[PDB]
Amino acid sequence: ALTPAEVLFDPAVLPACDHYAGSEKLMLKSLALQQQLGPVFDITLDCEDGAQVGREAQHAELVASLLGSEHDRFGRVGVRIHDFDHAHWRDDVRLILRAAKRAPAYITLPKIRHVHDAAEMVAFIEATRRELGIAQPVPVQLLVETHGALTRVFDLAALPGVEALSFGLMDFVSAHDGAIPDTAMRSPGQFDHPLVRRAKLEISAACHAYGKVPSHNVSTEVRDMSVVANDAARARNEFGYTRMWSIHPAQIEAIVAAFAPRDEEITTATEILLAAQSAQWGPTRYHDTLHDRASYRYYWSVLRRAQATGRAVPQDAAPLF
Amino acid sequence: ALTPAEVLFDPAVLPACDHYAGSEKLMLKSLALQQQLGPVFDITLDCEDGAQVGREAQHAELVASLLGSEHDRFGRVGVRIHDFDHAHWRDDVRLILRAAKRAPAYITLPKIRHVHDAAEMVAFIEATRRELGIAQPVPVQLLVETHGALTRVFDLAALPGVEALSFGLMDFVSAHDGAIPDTAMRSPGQFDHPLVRRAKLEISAACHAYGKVPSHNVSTEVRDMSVVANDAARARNEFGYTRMWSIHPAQIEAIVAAFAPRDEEITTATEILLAAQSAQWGPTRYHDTLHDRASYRYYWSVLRRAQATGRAVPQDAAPLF
Amino acid sequence: ALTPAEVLFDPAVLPACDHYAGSEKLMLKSLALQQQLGPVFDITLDCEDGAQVGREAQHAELVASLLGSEHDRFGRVGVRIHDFDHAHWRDDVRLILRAAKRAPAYITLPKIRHVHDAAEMVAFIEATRRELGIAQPVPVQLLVETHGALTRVFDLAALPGVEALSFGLMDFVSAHDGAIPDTAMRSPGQFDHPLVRRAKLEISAACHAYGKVPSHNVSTEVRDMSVVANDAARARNEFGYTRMWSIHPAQIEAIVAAFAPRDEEITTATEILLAAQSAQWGPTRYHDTLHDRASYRYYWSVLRRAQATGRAVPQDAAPLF
Ligand SMILES: [Ca+2]
Ligand SMILES: [Ca+2]
Ligand SMILES: [Ca+2]
Ligand SMILES: [Ca+2]
Ligand SMILES: [Ca+2]
Ligand SMILES: [Ca+2]
Repeated sequence: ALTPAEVLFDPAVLPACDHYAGSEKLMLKSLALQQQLGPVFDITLDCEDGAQVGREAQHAELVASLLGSEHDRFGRVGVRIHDFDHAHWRDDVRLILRAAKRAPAYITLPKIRHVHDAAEMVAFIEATRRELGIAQPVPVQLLVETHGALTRVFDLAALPGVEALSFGLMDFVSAHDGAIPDTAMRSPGQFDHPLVRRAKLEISAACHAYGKVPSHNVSTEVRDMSVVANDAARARNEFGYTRMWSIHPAQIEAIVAAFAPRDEEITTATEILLAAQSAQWGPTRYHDTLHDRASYRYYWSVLRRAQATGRAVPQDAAPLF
Repeated sequence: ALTPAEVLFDPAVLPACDHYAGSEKLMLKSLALQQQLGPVFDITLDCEDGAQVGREAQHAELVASLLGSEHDRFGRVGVRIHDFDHAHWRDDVRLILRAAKRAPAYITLPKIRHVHDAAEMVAFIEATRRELGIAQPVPVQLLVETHGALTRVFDLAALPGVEALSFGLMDFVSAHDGAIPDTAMRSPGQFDHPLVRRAKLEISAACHAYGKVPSHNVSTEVRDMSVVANDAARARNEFGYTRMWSIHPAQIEAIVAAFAPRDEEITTATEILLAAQSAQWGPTRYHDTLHDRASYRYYWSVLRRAQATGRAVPQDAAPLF
Repeated sequence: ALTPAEVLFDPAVLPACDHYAGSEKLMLKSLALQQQLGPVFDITLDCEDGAQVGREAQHAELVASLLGSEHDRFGRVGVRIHDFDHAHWRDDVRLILRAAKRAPAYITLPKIRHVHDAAEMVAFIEATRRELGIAQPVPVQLLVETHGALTRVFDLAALPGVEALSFGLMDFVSAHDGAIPDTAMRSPGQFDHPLVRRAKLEISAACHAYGKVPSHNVSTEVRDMSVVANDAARARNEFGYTRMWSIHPAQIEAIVAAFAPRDEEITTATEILLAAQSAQWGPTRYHDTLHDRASYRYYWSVLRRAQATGRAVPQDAAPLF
């Protein structure tokens, strides 16, 4: 018989939590925690908004000293540098790429205003790593947190060296100069305020269109993890994000859990697909619902991801592989 | 006095139901039903997802044999062919246009990824019908059900030989590789899931912008017609669709009814417009509400459609024509 | 220590109410009311939909006679002229600019279909005022109330001589030829109908992206001011509009109040920023919530606007200036 892989029409993957640390104490504790939990979350060593101002050179060296060190056990430690209109952004790239025992897992670019700004920064990173004789290119992630970036967000998603786009909620709200209430930086405003909801969906649609990872902003709530876990669920199940920032180690497990695979999907996919197979991939009826190749795709996507990620697939599903 | 037609600033129309049949038995039963009900719905003879795979040539000939036959009583029978990246799509066009006693009412193109893909297919259809000496061009309808089509959906709406765009809900959800839950293929998820709601509104706005018909996806619910009728109402009254696909003959009357004209609108339009006329088309007050030429347009659109479609217009409305 | 102005990353302002009058009696009463209340609202002397048809030349002269007259006390009186596809639009510009003792505060262009249409009209206004030896250029405001304008609404926001975009709700609904129910011209439909909500957010995002004023459509409700006041609140707090049209003098105070500054914001901003300052503009904790430079921006925007507009700022905030 025919397999779904050969009859059905036609994805980006990074760890689901991006944990930010902007000071040495937090970096070291995060790194230690990553060793305990394993690489279920990335760590971003932050030079920008997560850090105080004034020690820019010293800070980039601190960051560089941790990359590929004894604390970086999995190679899942990236960085965020300064913005294009900042004096130290090239110095961040040079200091960090020169001194890091291993290159950062990715470089996060904040406050992109124009498409050319991002491309130029991506290009400088490539050039620098090329001359330092670094083996592979360094992935870049872009913040979409200005008017300019949101307007051209599809152009950003399309950029070659860019693996993900992240929403900058606070900067985006602040960018409206008070026209959007600060309640939009908290939940549920950050999901329900029409302009913020609109921006999040643009970023998400753009990422999916170009096979990039849509990364959700942090929850600034540092007490109620119940809120944080709910944010992560809405980002995932309503907004189509596949990753989310963390700003406190207690957020990490709530976020990772929210993005865990739903194993409940696997038996359903198996049943539907086996039946589809028997109907020669023509339309079928399942539980008062019509299915055809357009929905089969979904369930094959579900089975494919499950088997790939070494999740339990029913023996019945064998003739689909 | 002055008529609305001469003072007011400044539409596409197809049957409101597009009934799909992908097998001979269903095609023949649909055709028979169309003869009974008259052409209140179109029929699309389906070569793609509504049909099993493997008999592609035989299937296109079956389809071609029904077009303009004794069963095709009104010329309101179209087809859906294979996609641009499929081997048999040109063969579908040639086999069907060559053998059909009368050309299809339209040709539906599934899974458009790029604007050039669609244009090229539209162009091949024109060329083929031109060489076969077919008298008029064959209208094309495009599925918007990929990332590429949604991104450039306004460019699609603008294409010259394209009369309508249809939303492919299942393919669109599947296109997100699991990021959108399968609950978004069912109601109310298919209206309330932010990314699906977003896609539907883009397609709709694009169609209206370029005078094309926005055609809504089928309800996959084949038991509860109450659900199907509600879907059709939301597609119409919230999303601005003017047509909807049917996948089961029991859906057809629910869909056709949902898109029926609201005669309640006609007396209101008459009253408002006659009063506007007397105020020399300056602003008026009607029921605690201010009206001016911007709203008069709406009510003239309502009267114009009613009189055109031979619906009952009050004798009082005479000085508006 | 360091001030927010020197560490933080990175606005258009017009009166919050745009009161329309399309007849001499209403213009004169509006002008008198503006003298009483002071310039808390603009007045637009209307030649288009707010006026009856047929006296076009006489009407433009009436309008021109009031600009800069004894009734125009503050220079906050603009006009709306006819559309690009109208015969009298150039005549409106010439008659009005030639005869007005002082130039209009702005010129509102209705029913823009294409970007070039608007640019061309903006250019004619510049040319005319230049040859009449008028000292400064006349600001233009564009109506976004057609399909063509909404599609290219970001291109419109970007136009050099354009200070604001206004949503034309009734024309926009009417533009869909009945596909959008007339209930979308009333509240809550005008906020909740998905296509109208979508259009309003596009206009708003575009204006903010290019530093223009987003101006909300009028409430056509002329009895219940409670409705009007609620409309203004949703336009402001959900949709990000900073101005709203008025069509009845009783609407004016409800609209102006809805857009009044929230003084409650000032102490919060002060507290957060003073603390940020002490942490060397690194991240801080405030009330179970994490803050960093991305949110500080918001609160600095709040303080800056308060001090500028001569509102009461706490003595504690001194080291932030
Ligand atoms: Ca940010
Ligand atoms: Ca609590
Ligand atoms: Ca489909
Ligand atoms: Ca039931
Ligand atoms: Ca209007
Ligand atoms: Ca009342």
